[PDB]
Amino acid sequence: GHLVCRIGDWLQEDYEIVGNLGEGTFGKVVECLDHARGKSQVALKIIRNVGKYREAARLEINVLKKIKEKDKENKFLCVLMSDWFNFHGHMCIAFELLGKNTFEFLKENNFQPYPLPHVRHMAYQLCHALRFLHENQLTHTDLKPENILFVNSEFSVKNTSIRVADFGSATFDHEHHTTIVATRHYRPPEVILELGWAQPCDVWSIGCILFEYYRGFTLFQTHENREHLVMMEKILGPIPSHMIHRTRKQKYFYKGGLVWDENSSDGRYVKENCKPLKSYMLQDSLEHVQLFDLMRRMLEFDPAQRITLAEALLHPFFAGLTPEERS
Ligand SMILES: O=C(O)c1ccc2c(c1)nc(Nc1cccc(Cl)c1)c1ccncc12
Repeated sequence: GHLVCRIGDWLQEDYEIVGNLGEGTFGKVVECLDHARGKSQVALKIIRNVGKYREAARLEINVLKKIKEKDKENKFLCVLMSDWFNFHGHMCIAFELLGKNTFEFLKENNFQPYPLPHVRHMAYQLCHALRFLHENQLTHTDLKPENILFVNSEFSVKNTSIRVADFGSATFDHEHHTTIVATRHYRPPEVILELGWAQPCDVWSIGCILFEYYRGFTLFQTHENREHLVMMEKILGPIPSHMIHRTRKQKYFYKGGLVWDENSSDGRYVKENCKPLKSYMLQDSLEHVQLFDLMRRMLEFDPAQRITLAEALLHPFFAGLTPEERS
C-alpha cells in the first residue's frame, strides 16, 4: 500500500506536504518546502513501502548520485536530486520543483505542435542532456514527453528550458539488461525484435519525441508488436534484412517479409494514417528539412548505424539556434 499523508503533514521535520503533484504505479509525488533550504519548494517522490519498489528506488538513487557528481555545476539539464532518505521503508527523494511536462502542455494546447524554434531548442537540450548521460555508461530507458519537464511552463510556452526526469529505469553499462525496456510508443525495433539494446535506444525514442513535438501526436500510436513493425516499415522503409535473419521472434515474418492482414482493423488503420516520414513535414523551408533529416537518422532501424547524440549535436539543424539558446 501507500502512505499515511494529507496536506500540511510533516516529513523528517524538514518538509511539509502542501499538496499533491501526481500519483502513479510507484507511489506519490508531493509539493513541499524546506526548513534548512529555507522556504524552498521541492517535488518529493515517495516510493511505496513494498520490498521490490524500495530496492528499485535505491538503484535509481545510485543513478541520481552519479549524475550529481559528474554534472559538476549543473549544465546538463538532468533533474537534480536535492535530498534522499529512508523515511520508514518509504524511500523518498527531493527534486527541485518544476513546471509541467512536455505532454501535459501539449494536451492542454489540444495537441497542437510547438513551433520549429521551440522544437529545435528542446531537441538541442535533449541531445545534450542524454549525450552527457551516455558518456557516463548510462541509458535512460524511458524517454517520452511525460518525462521531460519545463523548468517553468508559463504560456506558446514562454521559456523552452527543459529537464529530463524519472531515472527509475536508467541502466548502467554493467547492469543486467532486461529484454524489453521502453514505453511501447518509444520502443526501438532492436528491442521489439529482442536483439539486445544499449544507448541507441534513447536516440530512437528521442526521434519519436521530436516528431510528437513538431506535429502534436505520437508517431507510433500502437499497441501490438506486429502493428508497430508495420507502422515502422510504412513510415521509414523496409526492415533491414540482416535484422530479420538475426531475430528470434520469427512469428512476425515469412520469407523475409512482415506477415500482415491488411484488411484487419489495424491494417486499415495503418493504411489510412501511416505515411512516409517526409510527407509529415509541414513546410518545405531549409530549417524543416534539416530537422527531418535529423529525425530520420535518429530513426535508423539498425542501432549500430543509428546516429549518436554526440553526432546529433554536429547537425546543421542546430545552426538555427539563439546564442542564449546555445547555453
Ligand atoms: O521521477 C522523477 O524523477 C520526477 C522528478 C521530478 C518531478 C516529477 C518526477 N514529476 C512531477 N510531476 C508529476 C506529474 C504527474 C504525476 C507524477 Cl507521479 C508526478 C514534478 C513536478 C514538479 N517538479 C518536479 C517533478
